[PDB]
Amino acid sequence: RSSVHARWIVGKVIGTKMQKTAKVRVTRLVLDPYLLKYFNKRKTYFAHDALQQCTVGDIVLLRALPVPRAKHVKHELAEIVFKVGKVIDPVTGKPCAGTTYLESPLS
Amino acid sequence: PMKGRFPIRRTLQYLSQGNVVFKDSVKVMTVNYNTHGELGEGARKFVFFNIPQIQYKNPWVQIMMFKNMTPSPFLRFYLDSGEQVLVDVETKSNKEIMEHIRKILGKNEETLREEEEEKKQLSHPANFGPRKYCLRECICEVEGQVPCPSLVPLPKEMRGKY
Amino acid sequence: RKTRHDPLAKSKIERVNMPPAVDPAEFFVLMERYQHYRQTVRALRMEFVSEVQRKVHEARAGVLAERKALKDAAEHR
Amino acid sequence: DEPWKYLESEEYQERYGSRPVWADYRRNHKGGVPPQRTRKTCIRRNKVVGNPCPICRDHKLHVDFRNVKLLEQFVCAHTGIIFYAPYTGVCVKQHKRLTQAIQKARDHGLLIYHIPQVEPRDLDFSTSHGAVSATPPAPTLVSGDPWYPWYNWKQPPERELSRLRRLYQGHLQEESGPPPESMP
Amino acid sequence: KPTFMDEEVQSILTKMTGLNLQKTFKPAIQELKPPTYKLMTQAQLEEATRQAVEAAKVRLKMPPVLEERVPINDVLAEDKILEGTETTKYVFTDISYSIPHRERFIVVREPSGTLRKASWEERDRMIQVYFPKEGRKILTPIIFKEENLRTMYSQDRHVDVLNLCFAQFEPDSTEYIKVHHKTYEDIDKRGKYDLLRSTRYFGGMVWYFVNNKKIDGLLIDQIQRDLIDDATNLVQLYHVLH
Amino acid sequence: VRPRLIAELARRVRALREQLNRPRDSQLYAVDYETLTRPFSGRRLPVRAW
Amino acid sequence: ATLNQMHRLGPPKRPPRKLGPTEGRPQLKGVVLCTFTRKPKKPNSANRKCCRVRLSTGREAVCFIPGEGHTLQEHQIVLVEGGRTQDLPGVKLTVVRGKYDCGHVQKK
Amino acid sequence: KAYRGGHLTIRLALGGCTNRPFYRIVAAHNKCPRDGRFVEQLGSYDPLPNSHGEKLVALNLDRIRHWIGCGAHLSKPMEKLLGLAGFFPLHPMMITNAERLRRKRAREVLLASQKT
Amino acid sequence: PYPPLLRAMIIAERQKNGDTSTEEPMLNVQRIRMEPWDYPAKQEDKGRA
Amino acid sequence: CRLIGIKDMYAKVSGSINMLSLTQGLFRGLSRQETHQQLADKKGLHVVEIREECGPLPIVVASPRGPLRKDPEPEDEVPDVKLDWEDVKTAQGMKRSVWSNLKRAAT
RNA sequence: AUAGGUUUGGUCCUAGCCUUUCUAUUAGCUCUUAGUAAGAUUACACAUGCAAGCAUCCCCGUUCCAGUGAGUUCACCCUCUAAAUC
Ligand SMILES: [Mg+2]
Ligand SMILES: [Mg+2]
Ligand SMILES: [Zn+2]
Repeated sequence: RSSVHARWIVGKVIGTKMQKTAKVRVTRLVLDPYLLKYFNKRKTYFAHDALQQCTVGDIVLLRALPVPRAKHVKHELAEIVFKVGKVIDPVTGKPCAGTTYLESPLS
Repeated sequence: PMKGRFPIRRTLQYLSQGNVVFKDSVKVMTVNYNTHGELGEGARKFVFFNIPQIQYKNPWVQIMMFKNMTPSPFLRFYLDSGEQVLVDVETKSNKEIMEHIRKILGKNEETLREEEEEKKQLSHPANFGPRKYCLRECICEVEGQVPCPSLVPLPKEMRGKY
Repeated sequence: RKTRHDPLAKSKIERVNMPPAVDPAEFFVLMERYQHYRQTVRALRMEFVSEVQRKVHEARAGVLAERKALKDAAEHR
Repeated sequence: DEPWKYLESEEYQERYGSRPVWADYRRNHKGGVPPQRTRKTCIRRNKVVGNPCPICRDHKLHVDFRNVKLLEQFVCAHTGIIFYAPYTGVCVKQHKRLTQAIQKARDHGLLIYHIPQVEPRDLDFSTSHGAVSATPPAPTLVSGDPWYPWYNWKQPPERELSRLRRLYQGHLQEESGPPPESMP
Repeated sequence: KPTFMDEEVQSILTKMTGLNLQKTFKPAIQELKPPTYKLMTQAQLEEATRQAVEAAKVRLKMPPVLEERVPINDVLAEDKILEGTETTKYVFTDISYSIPHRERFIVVREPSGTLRKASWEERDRMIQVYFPKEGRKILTPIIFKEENLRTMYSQDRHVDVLNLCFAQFEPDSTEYIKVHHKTYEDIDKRGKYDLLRSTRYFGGMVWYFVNNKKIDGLLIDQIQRDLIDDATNLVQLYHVLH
Repeated sequence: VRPRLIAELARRVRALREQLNRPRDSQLYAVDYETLTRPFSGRRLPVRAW
Repeated sequence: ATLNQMHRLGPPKRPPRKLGPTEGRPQLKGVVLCTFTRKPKKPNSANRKCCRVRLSTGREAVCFIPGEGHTLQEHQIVLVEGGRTQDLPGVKLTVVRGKYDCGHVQKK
Repeated sequence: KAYRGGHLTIRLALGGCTNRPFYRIVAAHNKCPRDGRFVEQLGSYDPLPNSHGEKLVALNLDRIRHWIGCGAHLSKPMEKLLGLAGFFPLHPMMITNAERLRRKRAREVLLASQKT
Repeated sequence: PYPPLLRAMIIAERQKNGDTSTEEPMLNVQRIRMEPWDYPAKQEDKGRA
Repeated sequence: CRLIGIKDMYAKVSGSINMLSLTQGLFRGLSRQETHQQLADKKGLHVVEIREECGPLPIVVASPRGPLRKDPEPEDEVPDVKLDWEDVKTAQGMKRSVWSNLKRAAT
């Protein structure tokens, strides 16, 4: 099927400071073999988009490509999960701040 | 002693006590949980204890945690086909959601029991492995055969002084 | 062993390599054994590569593979 | 001269009594941790050197397989495992005599030991299979014919024999015909 | 109609096999791990006793009495071509996992050019030179001989012999049968019968006897202690079998 | 990673001193007919061909 | 160190220190240059016959001569061994007796 | 490793001491050595008689149906054992070596009857 | 006929299916050709030195 | 322990090894022991065994002198206990010294 | 680590060093006979002799074995797929 490895990834955009691509910082959880606690080891993946939809700070999904389309461009931003600020609260789908409902339900 | 608060979480027997192992088609589980909600304490004690147990058993799924991005706790999964499961967790305990994923996206025990014989057949008993992959490097190391001429002096039917 | 070059010294520049002798009462059945052995083995090869091929067919699009493959996409939904 | 008349008699209860044999011997070594390979030879062939082993200071304690209670002294009571040599401190040549003669007497059944109750080899006890039931034999082999009639010497016509004489004229060999079949 | 594995004739000989749980689960002499501590109330004691009787029943279900042998030696291939040309006896073994044990093809070749079919003594040994398990030295050990056995019945060791055959000889063989009946003969001469009461007592003692009409040595036991219906629910079993 | 320029080049002139001047059918297949030796090969012939 | 601290450091991490005889080799040969005597440290008083040797390497290291007498002078090949001599304050090598130009001791 | 001329071949391997040979059937590539690695481990071959007349041998057969089913050659001493197993036809080269002592016995009974 | 073991094996398995079917186990021969050892090659398979 | 009457014991003293603080700390711990009869009396509840030589039988050790409390115990698993590192890394068993699994005399 | 010795006039604590155990090579002194394992230290220089041939010639094969540890993150998993055997 595809050639690049990590098929399906959610991440966070750092910098959109090029054209039609975004820099996405993703975190796995890896185990210390000795200390035996999980720690966020990051890695930086690029993400190609079309509409320049993302701005610096959002949480983005990104889907892997069947072929890398540059030397470092690897995935396309298949959906943008959490917008900066304008987070649609995914169950009860309505705009909200941190922990407080801007558009309250019982609408 | 050990340096944590609940320090049983770092013992390698605990991380195996989790049982929620994901199917091949789940590729990201993303959790989002409130930090001071009186009503969401299950999704706080979920990520406190349980998701280290999940990561030891499906160790390639990306797990990611967010803190105050939403008023209600939820889980959201990212299947390989492309749909997004939306598990909710609010006003549950940390126990029910260790039961609410193993009945949805946890593997069936029939599909893990049939996954346990095939891990055995490649470690097949009658191979002659170098005491690390299998037993009996010689047929001298089973009884009845003529035993490995370091162990015995062998009869005069050998060459060299025949 | 030899490495393209080293001078192929005096022992084997000429050693006239005459062969062993031929057994025509048995060689004209020994030639008739091998065509009766190479052809029978070549029948067992196509017994088994076709056997291995069905063992690939029964797990790719197989009759109990298709029934598994529709089962899970029901128990998923 | 053939023991097991020693371990109950009067020199035993006036020496050891209720304690095991090794209850006065404990060895001489360097500091701290004692060496794992115990001295192999208690006695070498004509005389004993230094301190002797627990089964080497007495000349009237000789081990065999029928010395039932002496061999019970070197196996732990609720843990069936033979002691390693530096627990007892015996010579390891005498401990090769004690690691056989336990099992030599374990294998005669005169010492009680554990065997776990096991699970069977197979869950099916059915015995109707073509290797273990009966096999319908060969329509060649019932008739006195082997397999595959090309084994026996189908001697060729002479035209194929003389084919090599004008192929291999300077080198041939001389023969007899089809084989004589069986042996003395 | 004789049919030992019928559903009701077990439930009586499973019942006249005693429960007597402290004799069953004695502490085995092994290399102990230090004991673990649970603390369970009278409500949760009774679910742990009943678990220890739910787990006690499943140790009381094997074996059956299993159809004394027929020696299978048929020859498939006997070529008149080899016949004393090259010697020493090759034995051929099919090996996999996903074939069961009595479904297995083990074949010997002979110096005379036959293909013999590995008589029953060899085949289970050829499993154990290859598929090893618990205990089980593959040759006859020097315990099972008549003299080396006669030391053993002196020492109240009959379960210890009945648990030795269950490894060494499969209960369809004859060398399981010829030394089990060598034991239950000598259990009756000087009847010491309260020793076999909760390990393989459903058929090893009585289903030998009810075939062999020596059940008078087993009903004195059912009047020495009390064992009242235990007596009468097997004296009925004489008539409904024979 | 090391780019291997002289290894690539000396391949492509090894084929060039093979392709351009491949030795033709004659000067390897001439036989000195008395000792059964050939030029350019050194190897005499098997026993069924004398 | 808290838990995030010890993950940043990792395991313990050590080198060895190869001793007097160069880069931790058992024996070493050399040639003698001078056999002089050195005076020991403060609790002890003697004078101990210790030589100076250029090794296999070409390093001059001062070395000790055990036993009653020494016979070595200025060209002889000796085989040195690395045991520190405890009342000398920096003599680290010793000669093994019965080797390569130096023999054993004169037993009475 | 990428070799030249590679094919899988079912061969024997020496796992013994001096004066105690032991042979071990494996599936191995053409060019990797005898005491080198392999791709799959098969039955065993005991080449020495033990107690009561036995030169043992194994054949992990349902995977040699697979490994010859993917098209792997064999070695000339290996086909001596499958052919004499009755899994495969008896080797005609073994049949020659079966027969060239009968020819020796066709001059052994002569030299004992021309004598006596 | 099959060699003595696969001839012995396959008839046993049909006996485990449930149809007896006591026909002899014959493998085809005509579907495999009979070119003897002096059938020529094709030249671009080989390559000149 | 030979003087007390104890026949089998594992004990390791870490920290300082001083011959008097060891024994006055030996008699301190060994005096403050929970007997199984007194294990019941504080909690009212019934005390059993699960051994490796017997089966899963709940063989009884001690019962109170009188009444028994009815409610099942609050079994909050994987408890907040400060478990020691030198024993759980032992139970994983990677790290090995040449000074542990030794063959010494008969004490 | 079941641990022990050593700071001081002495005690206690922190502490390093060393001892006790096991393995591997060299060195001393010393050594009866069999069996199996194992056996340049040096990517330093090499006298010599042997180590690739087979075969109705063509081809194929000497690109494998065997060796050494100079160098060094080209060894494992996935995708795509080329030579090779069926
Ligand atoms: Mg050189
Ligand atoms: Mg290097
Ligand atoms: Zn060996």
